[PDB]
Order: sequence, then C-alpha cells, then structure tokens
Amino acid sequence: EWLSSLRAHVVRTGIGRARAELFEKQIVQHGGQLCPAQGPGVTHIVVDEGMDYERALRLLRLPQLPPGAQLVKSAWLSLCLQERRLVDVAGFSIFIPS
Amino acid sequence: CPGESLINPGFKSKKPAGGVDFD
Amino acid sequence: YSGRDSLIFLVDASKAMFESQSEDELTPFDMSIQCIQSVYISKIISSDRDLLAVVFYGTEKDKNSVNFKNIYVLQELDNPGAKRILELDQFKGQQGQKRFQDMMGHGSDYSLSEVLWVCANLFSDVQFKMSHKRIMLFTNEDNPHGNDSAKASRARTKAGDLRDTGIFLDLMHLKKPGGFDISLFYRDIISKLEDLLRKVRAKETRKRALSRLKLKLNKDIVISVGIYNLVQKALKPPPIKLYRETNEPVKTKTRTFNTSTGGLLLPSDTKRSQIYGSRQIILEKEETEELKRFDDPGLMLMGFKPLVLLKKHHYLRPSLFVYPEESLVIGSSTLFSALLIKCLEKEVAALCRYTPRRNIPPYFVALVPQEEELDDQKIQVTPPGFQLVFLPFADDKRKMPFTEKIMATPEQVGKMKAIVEKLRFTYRSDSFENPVLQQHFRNLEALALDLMEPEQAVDLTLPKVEAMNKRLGSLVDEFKELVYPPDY
Amino acid sequence: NKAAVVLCMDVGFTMSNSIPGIESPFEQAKKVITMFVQRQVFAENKDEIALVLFGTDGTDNPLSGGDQYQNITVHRHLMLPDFDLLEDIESKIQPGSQQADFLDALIVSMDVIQHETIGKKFEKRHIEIFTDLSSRFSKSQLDIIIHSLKKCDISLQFFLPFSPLKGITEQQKEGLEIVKMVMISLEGEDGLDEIYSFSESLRKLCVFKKIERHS
DNA sequence: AATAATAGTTTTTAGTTTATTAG
DNA sequence: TAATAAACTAAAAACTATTATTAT
Repeated sequence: EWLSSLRAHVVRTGIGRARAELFEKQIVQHGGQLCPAQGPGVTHIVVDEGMDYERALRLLRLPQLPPGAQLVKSAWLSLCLQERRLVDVAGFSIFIPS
Repeated sequence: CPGESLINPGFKSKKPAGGVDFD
Repeated sequence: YSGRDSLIFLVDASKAMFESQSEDELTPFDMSIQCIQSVYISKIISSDRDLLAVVFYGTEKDKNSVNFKNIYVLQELDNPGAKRILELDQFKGQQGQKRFQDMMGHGSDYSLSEVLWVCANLFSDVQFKMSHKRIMLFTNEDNPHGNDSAKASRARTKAGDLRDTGIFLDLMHLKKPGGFDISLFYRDIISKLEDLLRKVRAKETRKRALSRLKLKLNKDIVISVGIYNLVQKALKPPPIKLYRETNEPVKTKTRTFNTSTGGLLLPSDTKRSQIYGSRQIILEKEETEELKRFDDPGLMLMGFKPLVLLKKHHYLRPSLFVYPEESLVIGSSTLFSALLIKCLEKEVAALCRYTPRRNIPPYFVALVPQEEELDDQKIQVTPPGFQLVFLPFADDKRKMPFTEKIMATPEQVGKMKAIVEKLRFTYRSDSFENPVLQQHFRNLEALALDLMEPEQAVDLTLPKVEAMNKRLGSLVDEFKELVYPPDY
Repeated sequence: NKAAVVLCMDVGFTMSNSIPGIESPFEQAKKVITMFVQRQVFAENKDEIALVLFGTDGTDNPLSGGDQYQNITVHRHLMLPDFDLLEDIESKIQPGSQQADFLDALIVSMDVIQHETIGKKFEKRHIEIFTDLSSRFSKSQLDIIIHSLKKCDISLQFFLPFSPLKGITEQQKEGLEIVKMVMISLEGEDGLDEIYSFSESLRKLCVFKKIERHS
C-alpha cells in the first residue's frame, strides 16, 4: 500500500495485458494516483522496459515527456510489491539518451 | 513406361472418380 | 533426390487459333486458355514449386530478351500465382483475344531455328536439378510447309539433338480430332486435349523415402529395412498469418505470465504438478520426459506368431508399408528375398516390440507379407513388401453388452438377399474425393478471381440411392414383412 | 456406482514369510492389493474402504461373535482412501502373531456395508479372497456364507500362493474343496475363471474383471 | 590448406487448448 | 452438458541442403 506516492501510468501495450492490468490493479489498491503520461501531475511515467526515450517520444507522440515525473522499470516496482516495501528507483530506470 | 502420371512421371496416372456402382 | 519439372507451352499466331474453329464452340485459342487455367490450378493445388513461363511466337512484335523476330514472351519462369492466372485469363474470348492481339501481335511467320535457339538458351538458365522436362504443343499444322525445306531440315536436326538431350514433344489434333490429319510429316520430326483440359483436381505427390529402420530381431543380428508411410490424410492449407489491410503476419511473444513480477514465468518459475487426491504431486516437464524412456527407437522383435491364428475384430492405426532394403548392413535383401516365397509358414506374422522414435515405449506390431501384386499392366499393385499392423493394448476396449438376441426366419433372409444382390459395387477406390476439402478449395478460388463460389457441388458422397431404390426395385418396402415399423 | 470393497486379509508369522520362490501370502497380498488400489485411486473410483484384520494379537472388531470371530481386528471405517492411510498400511502392516478365520471379517464387511448404504447408494460390489489355506480353519460355516451370498450375490475373487496344481497341502486341499463348492454354487464357470493367486495377482488384472468399462 | 564429421530447412505428429455434447 | 470432434498448440525426424575438420 505504497504506490500512492507514485502518480503513475502503466501502459496497456508492450506491458503485457495481464501484467498491465495487474499493475493498474496494484496501483489503485495501493492508493496510487493513476494519471496519463501526456501532461503534468505525474510523479512517475512508467513505460515499457525495452523501449528508450526516442521510443517514448514516438509512442507518446511527443518531443518530450511531461515534466515532474521519473522513468523506471516495472521490475523494481514488482520487487517492491512482492516485498510489500519500496526500494530506490536507481538501477532500474528505463534508458533515456535524450 | 506408360501408366505414369503426366504431371509426375514415376507416379501413376490415376483414373478420376466413378462413384458407386449397382450390380 | 527431388528434382523439378520444367514445362513450357507455345502457341502460333496465324489466326488458325484466333478463329472460332468454324463453330460456336470454343476457339483453339479459347480451348487452350481453358487448358491453361486447368494446368495452373493443377500446379497450384499440387506442388507449385515448378516454374512456368509464357512465350508466344509467330507475332508482329518482339519482347523476348533476345529480340528475334516473331517471338513475344509474357511470363518468366515462375511458380504460377494468382496474378499470373488473372493476367492470362484477362485475354480470352473475342474481346480478350483482340486486346491481346493488339498488345501482343495479331500473327506472323515462324522461325523454328530461332525458337529452338531461344529455348536452349533459356533452359540453360535453370539453377537446380531437373527431374523431368517436357514441352506440350497444340497446333493445327500437319507438316512444315511455309518454311523452306532448309528450315525444316535444320529444325529436324535440332529436334533430334533435343530429343537426345531429354526433352520430348507432344501434340494433339486440331483440324479434326481422331483419324489422322495432323503430323503426317511431323511423324518424322517427332480425346487427349480433354485430359490437358480440366479433368483431374486436388492432386499431390511425394518423391521421398522414409528412413532406414534397424531390425533388432536379436542382439546378434540387426538388419536394414526401409519403412514407408503409404497412407495418411491430406490436410487443410495452413492459416498463415496476415493483417486486416496492411496484409502482414504477426509474430508471437506467447509466454505465460506470473503475478509476482512484470516479467514472465521463468523456466524454473514454471513447474509441473498434478492434483491426485489431496496432493499437488510436484514434478517437471523434464521428469515426465525422462519417465517415458523404455528402450531404443526401432523394432525389438519379440518373435514370429503364426498368422494362421489371426483376428479381424481388433483394429488400430492404419498400417505401415515396410520394404526390404540394403542401406548400411550387407546381406539384408539377400534374406529379404526369403519370407515372401511361402504362404504356409512364411506368411507367419511377427509379434514385435516397436519403438518408432527415440525415448518412446515399445508398441506391439505384426507383420504381413504384402506380395508385389505387380498389376498385369506392370503397375506393381500391392507393391512388394510388408504391411505392418500395429497391435492393441489392454486399453483398446470399452465393454459392450451382448447383442446375440435373435437369429431370424429364413423368409427375411431370402427377401433381403434378393434386396442386396441387386446391388454390387466394383469398389472403385478413387470414386469419392474429399467434399469438405474440395469445398474449401472452391472457397479459395471464389476468393481468387471474383466468384461468390466457382463450383457448387459435392464429390458424389451424396446418396444417389434415392434413384437406386427404384433401380433395385421399390420391393424393399414390400419386403418389410415387419408388423411394426421401427421409425415411427 | 458404489463399489463397496473391503480388505479381509490374512496375517501371521509363519505365513507372513514363506519358502524362497513362493512369495508370502501376507506380503504378496499386501503388494497386489496396493497395486490395484493405487490404480483405482489414480482413477478415483467411487468406492469406500473398510479395513479389518485377522491373525494379529487380540480381537478389536466391533463384534467378535463370542470369540468365534478369531483375532478379528478392525482398523478403517468405510471412507474414501487417501495416500497417508495407504503408506501407513504399506509401512506398519507387519507379520502377525497367529492365524485366524476370514469369513468372520467377510460377514462383518457385509454387515457394515448393508448398514452403511446411506450417503452413497449401494451398487455392484466386488470382494476378493485372501487366504493361503495353510492355516488351521474349519469347514462348517459354509452354510451361513452360502445363505448370505444366495441372498446378496456378491462377486468373489480367489487368491492363493500358487497360480503347479499339486503343491497344495492337505489343509490347502480341504480349503480348495470347500471354496470350490462355494464358488461353483455362486458363479459356476465364472468361479472357475476366478481362481487365481496372490503371486498370480502380482501380474494379473483379470482377477478384478468383475468391474467393466462400458461404452 | 589434403577428407570427414555434421548440418538444417521442410513435413508429419500428438499431447495441449477449444467449443459443444458432457454429472 | 461438464467431454469431445476437431482442432491445436508444441514437436522430433525426415531429406535434403549443406557444413566443417583432419585429409597435403
């Protein structure tokens, strides 16, 4: 019950159907605020793991991600979920070359 | 040798269907 | 060894085939067009790997790469596709014929040396082994007259050269079928057109030969035979993947997902079990695979069992045709020539343990000597070899109640003997194709050109016996000496 | 549907072992019944099992028949088998201290099965002999059992330490005669086709042919 | 810098779902 | 109607393509 601090947004595509719906379910169960990755009010823009910042621009149809958010793997989040705690975002950020 | 399929020599020229016969 | 079959078809252009054959019937051009639809469909439904090219001669224009006069090609050596069928089928009838003639050529003379020239040069370009090669012709000339005897003689020399090369010539009557009006002097340079037309559908063939099986009759002697799968179903054309409008297949990331991580099941995280009572008995795919190991892939011969003692009540998988061979062990077919010569003690079946694949249990099989029924026309019927019937286990049985309840009166046997004797069938094996598969084919050709459906028919599996009953005589109803009708 | 089957097995000390080459009726009976039971519980047939023992010290059955029910001790009530009970049987079922009678356990079985016809409607029932006939037994109670089977018609399977036919001892001879009369009266030619052994049941399933898989 | 193991697309095959006859 | 044609996913081997790896 700790995703409330994450104004998160789990992607439907790429992020597996069952994996995705489980991630939004865990977010809403933990009190996590779900908000789109198209504008401000996002603490963490979480997107697919293998896709980079340019792919973030292309999939989101943007030149840049909306501000105020951080980009990180859902594997770290799942680890925190299983352990029922929260771990640092370092070592799991999705790769941002631009 | 005769009796071989024209499309695939070495395999037989099979006669088409004739249905069931009543004697 | 697989090989290939290169087939090329030539048509003159002299209005001798653009003509309607002085009849409302199909033109020689039109009947050749229907013949070529038949050939293209047959090639597609069969192994379509063979290449077919389209070349025409005796024409005003030239598009052959060599650009010799009166030669106009349309199609390269390609497997006949849908677009090929459409592009050749768009030129038929009077309107198609005239548009084709103005885009190809309305007719001119023939240069035989030039066409044999270009055919040799083109057939040089084949990049694969060629199991067969044939050229079929459909022309109305009885013998070469327009060309000088010099061209006829040099064409004869090149014809002998190509006949020695392996390629052969075929022709059919055009002026009048039957008798003899064509090839009076082509008799030297050397119905049935209906067979070239649409006669045979849903064709396929195999030129393979299944692997060498090793007879483990005992530890000392293991011999080499060639197994052969001779019977199996012909299958459904695969639903290969595609897209709504971009028309492009899909890959797969099919993998089972785990509630723990956003990742998938690891090969460890996935773990086998089974609910037996109060147990989730826990195993792995590895353990289940390791369980089924009994002995080596082959036939671990238990021993012969006199076929004079045999039964027909039991039935299993369709039989397998084993054949004598000498592949990797000598003296094999030396002793294989035996056991097919006597029907008093060498017809004896072989109760054998047979493992077909590595890591497979032994399966009970029995041997039948299938003597080469070499048909009188040489067509070796029931080829020389072995019919192998796989033998049952103690789970091929679901119990049945006894039905020996009645042995009826001789009046009924007499009347129904009269009924059934009026019908006997010569048992034509090829008499019924697959109506379901052929209907799927028809759906495919409906989606091919423009049809809602091109052919609306059954493969004759429908009961014609609604007319057989009167053929047999409606007496079947008056031979119901039965007081109460069963169907009420 | 209700295959009401019980276990009236013979246990002892000189019969829990035997001469080499002839497996003990006790151990062989245990292993063959466990093989058939494991097949059944992997098939999960609708059957409940009651276990009662003769040949062990004392008599712990619900009724001892005024000591006529020799060394009859009951263990399991009529219930669905599980793996813990079968492993308990395969572990602790041990050589008995004496030898006793079997028709006592059989009649206890018919009594409890007829009494426990509730819950699951009683249907076709199969029972199996477990006796090596090398003990000291009587041949008089055939009348009670014949009256019971002629009023119940229970299918029976015979077991023995031998599948030659001449190796039976004199007591084995008299036991064979009495059970032969019983099963020719019960099944007739089927009863002859139901004559088998513990060691035979080690390799034969046709001993339990009384149940069939109908289409 | 000479042969001699293997290799590697193609083709059935068969214990898994999949809908439709199933205590 | 709580099994069953019929399919249906995975799946070795088969018939070739080769291919190297000890052959000067």
